[PDB]
Amino acid sequence: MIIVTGGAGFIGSNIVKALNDKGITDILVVDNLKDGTKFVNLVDLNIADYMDKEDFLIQIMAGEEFGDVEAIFHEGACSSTTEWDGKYMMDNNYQYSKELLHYCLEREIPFLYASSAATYGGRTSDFIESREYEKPLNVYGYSKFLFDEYVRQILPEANSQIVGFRYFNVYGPREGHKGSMASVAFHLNTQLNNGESPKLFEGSENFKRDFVYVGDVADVNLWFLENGVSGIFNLGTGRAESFQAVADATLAYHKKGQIEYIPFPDKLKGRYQAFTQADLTNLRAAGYDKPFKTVAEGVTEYMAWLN
Amino acid sequence: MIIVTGGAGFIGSNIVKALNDKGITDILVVDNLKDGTKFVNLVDLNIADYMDKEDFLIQIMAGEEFGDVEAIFHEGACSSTTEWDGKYMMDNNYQYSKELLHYCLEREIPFLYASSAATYGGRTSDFIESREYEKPLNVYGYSKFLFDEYVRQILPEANSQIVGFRYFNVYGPREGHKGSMASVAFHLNTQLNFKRDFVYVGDVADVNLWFLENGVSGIFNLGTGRAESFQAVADAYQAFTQADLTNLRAAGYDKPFKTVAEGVTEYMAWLN
Amino acid sequence: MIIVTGGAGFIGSNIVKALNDKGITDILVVDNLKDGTKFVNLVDLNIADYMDKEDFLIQIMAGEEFGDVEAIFHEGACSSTTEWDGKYMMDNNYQYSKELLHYCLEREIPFLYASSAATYGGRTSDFIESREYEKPLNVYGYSKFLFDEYVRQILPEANSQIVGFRYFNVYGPREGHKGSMASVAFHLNTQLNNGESPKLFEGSENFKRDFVYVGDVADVNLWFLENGVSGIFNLGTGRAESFQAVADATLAYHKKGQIEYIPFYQAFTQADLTNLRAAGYDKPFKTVAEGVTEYMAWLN
Amino acid sequence: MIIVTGGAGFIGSNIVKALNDKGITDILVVDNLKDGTKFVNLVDLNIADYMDKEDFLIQIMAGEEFGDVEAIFHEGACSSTTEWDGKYMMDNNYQYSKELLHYCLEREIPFLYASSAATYGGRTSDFIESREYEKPLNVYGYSKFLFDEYVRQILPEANSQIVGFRYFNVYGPREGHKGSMASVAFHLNTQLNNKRDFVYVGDVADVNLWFLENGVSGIFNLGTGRAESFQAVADATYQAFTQADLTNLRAAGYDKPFKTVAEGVTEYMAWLN
Amino acid sequence: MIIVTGGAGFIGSNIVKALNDKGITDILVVDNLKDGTKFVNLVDLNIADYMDKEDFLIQIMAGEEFGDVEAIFHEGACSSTTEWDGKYMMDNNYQYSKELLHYCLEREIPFLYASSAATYGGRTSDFIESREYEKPLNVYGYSKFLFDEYVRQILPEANSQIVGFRYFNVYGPREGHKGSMASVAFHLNTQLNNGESPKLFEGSENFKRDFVYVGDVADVNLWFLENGVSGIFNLGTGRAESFQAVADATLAYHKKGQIEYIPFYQAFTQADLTNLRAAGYDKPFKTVAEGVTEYMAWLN
Ligand SMILES: NC(=O)c1ccc[n+]([C@@H]2O[C@H](COP(=O)([O-])OP(=O)(O)OC[C@H]3O[C@@H](n4cnc5c(N)ncnc54)[C@H](OP(=O)(O)O)[C@@H]3O)[C@@H](O)[C@H]2O)c1
Ligand SMILES: NC(=O)c1ccc[n+]([C@@H]2O[C@H](COP(=O)([O-])OP(=O)(O)OC[C@H]3O[C@@H](n4cnc5c(N)ncnc54)[C@H](OP(=O)(O)O)[C@@H]3O)[C@@H](O)[C@H]2O)c1
Ligand SMILES: NC(=O)c1ccc[n+]([C@@H]2O[C@H](COP(=O)([O-])OP(=O)(O)OC[C@H]3O[C@@H](n4cnc5c(N)ncnc54)[C@H](OP(=O)(O)O)[C@@H]3O)[C@@H](O)[C@H]2O)c1
Ligand SMILES: NC(=O)c1ccc[n+]([C@@H]2O[C@H](COP(=O)([O-])OP(=O)(O)OC[C@H]3O[C@@H](n4cnc5c(N)ncnc54)[C@H](OP(=O)(O)O)[C@@H]3O)[C@@H](O)[C@H]2O)c1
Ligand SMILES: NC(=O)c1ccc[n+]([C@@H]2O[C@H](COP(=O)([O-])OP(=O)(O)OC[C@H]3O[C@@H](n4cnc5c(N)ncnc54)[C@H](OP(=O)(O)O)[C@@H]3O)[C@@H](O)[C@H]2O)c1
Ligand SMILES: Nc1ncnc2c1ncn2[C@@H]1O[C@H](COP(=O)(O)OP(=O)(O)O[C@H]2O[C@H](CO)[C@@H](O)[C@H](O)[C@H]2O)[C@@H](O)[C@H]1O
Ligand SMILES: Nc1ncnc2c1ncn2[C@@H]1O[C@H](COP(=O)(O)OP(=O)(O)O[C@H]2O[C@H](CO)[C@@H](O)[C@H](O)[C@H]2O)[C@@H](O)[C@H]1O
Repeated sequence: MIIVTGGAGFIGSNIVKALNDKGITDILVVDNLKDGTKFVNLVDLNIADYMDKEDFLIQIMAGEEFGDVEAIFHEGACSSTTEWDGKYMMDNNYQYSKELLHYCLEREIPFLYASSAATYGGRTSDFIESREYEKPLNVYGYSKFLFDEYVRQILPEANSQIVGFRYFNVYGPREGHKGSMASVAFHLNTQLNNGESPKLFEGSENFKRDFVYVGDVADVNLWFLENGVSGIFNLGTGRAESFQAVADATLAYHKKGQIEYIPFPDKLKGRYQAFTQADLTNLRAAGYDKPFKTVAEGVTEYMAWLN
Repeated sequence: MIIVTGGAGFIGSNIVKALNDKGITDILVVDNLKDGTKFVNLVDLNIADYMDKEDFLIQIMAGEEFGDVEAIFHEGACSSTTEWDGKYMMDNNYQYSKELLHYCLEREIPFLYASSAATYGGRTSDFIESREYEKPLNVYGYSKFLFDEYVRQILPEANSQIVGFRYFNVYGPREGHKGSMASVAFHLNTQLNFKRDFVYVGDVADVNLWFLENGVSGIFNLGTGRAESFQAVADAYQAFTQADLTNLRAAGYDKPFKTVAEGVTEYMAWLN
Repeated sequence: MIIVTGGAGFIGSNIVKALNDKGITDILVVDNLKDGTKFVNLVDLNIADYMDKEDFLIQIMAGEEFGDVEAIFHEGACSSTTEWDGKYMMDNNYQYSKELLHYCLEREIPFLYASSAATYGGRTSDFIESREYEKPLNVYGYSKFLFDEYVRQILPEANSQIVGFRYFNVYGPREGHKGSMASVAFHLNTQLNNGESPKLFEGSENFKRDFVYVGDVADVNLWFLENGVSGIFNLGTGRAESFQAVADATLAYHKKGQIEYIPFYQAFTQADLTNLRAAGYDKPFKTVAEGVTEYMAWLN
Repeated sequence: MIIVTGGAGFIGSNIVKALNDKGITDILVVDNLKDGTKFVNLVDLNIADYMDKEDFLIQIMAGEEFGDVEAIFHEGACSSTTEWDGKYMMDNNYQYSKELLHYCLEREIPFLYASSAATYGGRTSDFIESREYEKPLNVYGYSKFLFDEYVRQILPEANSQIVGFRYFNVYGPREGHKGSMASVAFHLNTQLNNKRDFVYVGDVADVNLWFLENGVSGIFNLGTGRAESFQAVADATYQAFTQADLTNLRAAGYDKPFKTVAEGVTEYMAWLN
Repeated sequence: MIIVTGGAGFIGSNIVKALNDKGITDILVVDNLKDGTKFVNLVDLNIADYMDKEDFLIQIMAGEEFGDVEAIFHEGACSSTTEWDGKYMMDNNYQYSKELLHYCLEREIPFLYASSAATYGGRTSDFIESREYEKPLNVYGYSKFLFDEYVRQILPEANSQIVGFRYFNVYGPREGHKGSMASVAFHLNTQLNNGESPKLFEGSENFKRDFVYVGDVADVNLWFLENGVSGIFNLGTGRAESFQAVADATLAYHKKGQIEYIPFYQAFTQADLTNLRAAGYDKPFKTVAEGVTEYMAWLN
């Protein structure tokens, strides 16, 4: 079987779907279903079992076996860039990850986890997977940063696969539960569908990010499992587009819409990345030979799905 | 002895009553009496013992023996479609049932549990017990659906009886504690004081004991096979439901089900 | 040593008093003193030790020994007919009693507990100790009923004493902490002393109950311990008297007052003592007039 | 070392001070410092260590050793007469004390604890250390009473010292943290700055050390033996009437005199400045 | 491996930085990150691992091994002078410290901890490291004082290094999380940057403290680790400067600003460095002018 933590979440459920598409249905999903609405991410999919993240951690630490485990896609984490409880952050993200990494290392089970482009911090170019280029602006980013550092210590003598993917701005199907953390594209679609005005922060024409479609994120994940390469790789399209571009593509699909500019949130001031662009040199060097959908291509496919 | 989980609840207490009618009183009721008003479902009945759902799970997991257990009717669950705490939902419903299932499998104790027509979701026809017809609209429905999928993985090599009943719109005596989740017929009665497959609890209890006596395994729809309107109930989200009884009849259960008109008048003649 | 659970409570402290009255002082009282005012039921008494109901259960369940235990009078329970948390009710009353029962059975220690006439629910007549006559109206009544059914299954092969007493409307010393649940005699006394009108519900004549004096309740308990008989027995006088008769006896001692009848339920209870007498207990029971005058003397 | 429970409190800190005055500083103070202001009662004193009352009980019950313990002055307790949670009261006072008593009995460590005149309830005369004179008016008094009864059962066959002191109305230094529960003399002093048996703490501390040095066991009233009015306390700056009967105290051998209200209060007013 | 408790805090993160500057990156930081904004004190540094203070205590007390531990810099504590829950203070500060001291003593791991000048209380002169000079004014000062007294009992027969540093008025990079508890220099800088007025208490011209730069605090810490000397030492510059001088240096840097003396302890502090120099620590300490200007260049 394959274990997908964060399996009821955005990226996790898309990995489960990609596995289903490849004829794999022996899957254990580990998540936190407190917010029961997340179940829709799993309804049309096929899995073998479900376990809560707290029970799973207890069993992992107790050395329990879950069967013939072929890989663990660790997507589970608190992903809110605006969550400031650092005790919880380091516990749920950092410590939880180390616990799983060791469990897999002992049993030589491939470990593929989720890192974040938030690790780069206030950068304007050179988004390269190296400590000198890393300086997070929030605890969330720090929890991700510190685990990558921990993995870099472990890599030299690991006897099984360990891969971390620094996702950039992921968007696409199955993120409806994310609320305020859902992608801007999702937000714009609900605003337009509720008759409200589509909104963007003041400064969005100069605010650029590397938006990647989830479908591509799932594909990179499965490719790495099939190919066994280890390391920490940036996962983005390699091209930064403005938030305005995301809006343009979405408002084109809707045939209506006039963007309203909202004042920049105070809680984000000093904690925000105004520009991100993945450097795919290492990803390509690892052998990943597939293309990435553009914002225009990915956003129109997503909007068709949302409606 | 026979263990009935959810025994102080609607369907469970009706199963205890049906057992009492067949001269069986050596029954262990497992439930959650936080809402003490449910004790009335049990007052006029005869059971051997009562245990809280949390204590029972601790003992089940500890591998404790409860005596000469002849069967477990697992009716206990959070049956609210409006309950959105999925952590609790998956634990109380899904995980709890797996724990019980394994306990019974190891000891070859017949396991008869409660599924739900909510597994079908927004469906308009073809309510057949197969994964392609299932797509719940809420976590409650999901916890039920996922356990059915788990049982389907277990069925091929099980050495003892496993039966799940997909109840449709059950109504009848002993549901007063359900509040907003009580049947529309109950609501109308207390108020005065879309088509669904409405089934009388009496028939539900009968199907349960019939399967225990016949030992057949599987997942079966439990409804009348006839969809009637809420208006019909009054005269006496899934928008339309109607059980496909092909598998139930094929298992050998050929007995008829009371209509809304027959069941609702017998029910009012009880509530009053 | 004798263990009295509910010992800081109404009936339990009266059992401690009765034991003291014969010179017995080696007593372990188990209760819940969260409501500290209950300490008065114990100040004038003589006991060996005190333990909270939670710690006691933990020790019982762990199989600890408490010394030379000659009996356990289990009076401890939640007695509120208005308490609807059935999870607590079934745990504190039903489950706790089973735990104690088993502990005593394993060690052959006499077990005398408290049942309740609430098991009869809305019964009007024929208050006999048999399942056909039982149908409680609330969870409290149900927790008591079910434990009696459990004891009935255990009785046939028990090797030591098991006795349950279905108390009716008990009244007498040490029920002051019960508030609105205290006896009408207690309420009337408070009123007369506060200078208010002794109050009775409209048409209180014709409203009858089997009012029993706690002193007689305590005596039945000690008699059964001394005689070793097992079973479930009604504990009442066998005579139903009206609330009016209780008021009459109250003013007859107080030498004052004029009853005021307030506005607006069992209109009748009377214990059938056939089984109690058949078990061997034959002492008389104080009448309302006798018991109430004695009670008032203590209250004042 | 000497263990003083209630050591950051009124009477306890005074016992620590008395020990300091005799060259003893190897002291373990056990208290509850939730009210951090109680630290002042110990700033100017010399102790060896501090431990929270909860941790101490856990170690006592686990049978841990604390070093070479020569005595335990158990002053720690909830002393609020207006505190009605009897579950807490019986646990914190009654049960806690039994736990300590047994620990000391098994190791033959002298056990000197605090009782209370509240055990006499609303009494008017004959304050004598015997059960017939005791009838507390609140759970506080009851938790104290019942532990004295427990000690009386234990006394006949104890192989080490057990002493309980029935303190009457104590007043003096280190009670500032007590708030409304502080002595009337303390209250009057605060205000100006903006019949019962009153005993000075200094005397209370002295009696405590005397018994440890002399090893006598028993339960003894600790008061001056004379009842003075609150008016008297005022001039110098529910139990109605209290007056300790010192027959048993003198009989045990403690002959020393007690400061009167006028003497004790003027000395106290002096320290409070 | 070196363990730095309080590592995400002010002094602790500066010690981690000083370790990094000397090539040491194998560091375990133990802290409480509930206030997640403290992460910034660590983003630019290099450590080996992070652990919460509660989990660390459980492991310490369980006797767990953390690897090859060559020293523990115990800077973690509740540093609020206005915190009055003494149960917590004594637990988190005093007890937690004893727990760590014993763990280190058993394994002979050098233990360097943080004391406080608050142990002197309201003292005006003679800030010497001896009991006669100590008399704290709050529980925080008392928890620090009592641990120093405990260490003094332990010192005579210790077989490994134990050093405590009584820090005076520390100021410098990485204290932004402290809020109201941060240094006046920090405060003045945030105000000059909020376009508004720098506030100083009226009479600041005569409010003097031994202000010490964190950089020098970290240097003392590493020097003692390198030299293995034990004891309790004052950590200040030995010179008392006014709050006005602090302000002068700030405004000199900002090339602007006008001081508004707002309405409104320890009006004088000055470390006696006799024992510090006698231990062998001979380096000079930055003055307020030197330290404050360097601090401004960093804050901007
Ligand atoms: N644009 C993006 O989505 C993006 C960009 C960069 C990095 N990432 C990383 O990608 C991963 C998945 O992100 P997502 O967008 O798919 O998030 P998501 O929708 O929030 O899914 C993560 C799921 O995991 C649960 N969870 C939290 N901690 C867990 C744990 N320790 N073990 C198992 N489940 C846990 C969460 O529930 P609770 O949180 O309620 O417990 C949530 O349902 C995370 O590690 C995130 O940091 C995402
Ligand atoms: N129309 C219907 O009644 C209908 C339709 C479809 C499916 N079903 C299924 O039929 C079964 C019985 O339904 P019902 O209408 O009779 O409901 P019900 O009256 O609510 O009875 C279920 C009882 O079990 C308790 N319980 C909950 N979780 C339990 C557990 N894990 N173990 C033991 N007891 C537990 C409940 O208390 P708490 O929930 O308060 O803990 C409640 O008293 C359920 O499994 C339900 O999902 C019913
Ligand atoms: N007329 C009557 O008095 C009457 C009539 C019928 C039946 N009974 C039965 O007679 C018994 C005594 O009644 P009462 O009037 O004397 O009541 P009571 O005044 O309420 O005394 C019972 C005492 O026991 C405590 N307690 C509760 N659960 C306990 C447990 N599991 N173990 C030990 N102590 C426990 C109660 O405290 P908390 O409840 O605060 O925990 C209370 O202080 C009860 O079992 C009652 O059901 C009495
Ligand atoms: N006039 C009098 O002062 C008087 C008269 C009669 C009897 N007594 C008795 O004399 C003793 C000391 O009285 P006091 O006036 O000096 O009181 P106090 O100022 O309140 O000192 C007692 C201290 O002990 C603490 N404590 C409570 N339970 C404890 C336990 N189980 N172990 C250790 N410490 C505990 C208290 O904290 P918390 O209470 O906040 O937990 C408090 O700081 C008490 O036993 C009291 O009942 C005093
Ligand atoms: N001016 C000064 O800086 C000064 C003057 C005199 C003495 N000191 C002492 O210097 C040391 C460092 O002070 P600081 O100014 O750098 O303070 P700080 O920034 O508050 O750093 C202390 C850090 O440790 C945490 N912590 C608290 N208790 C802990 C424990 N038991 N184990 C691990 N971490 C713990 C605190 O979090 P929580 O408290 O939120 O849990 C905080 O993040 C402290 O011991 C302080 O008492 C400092
Ligand atoms: N220019 C703009 N105009 C309008 N709205 C804007 C905006 N920029 C941001 N927002 C909105 O406000 C939130 C603030 O997001 P952040 O910039 O802090 O993080 P990020 O966009 O990298 O989020 C992402 O990264 C984290 C993990 O790295 C995921 O958890 C999250 O779902 C993902 O969108 C966003 O989730 C978005 O919904
Ligand atoms: N005539 C009157 N005049 C003035 N005040 C009155 C009154 N009758 C009752 N009250 C007061 O108001 C309340 C009415 O309650 P119930 O009579 O139903 O309770 P009770 O405890 O007497 O009997 C319960 O307990 C006994 C024995 O356990 C059962 O026999 C019985 O059916 C059950 O209701 C009582 O608490 C009482 O103090």
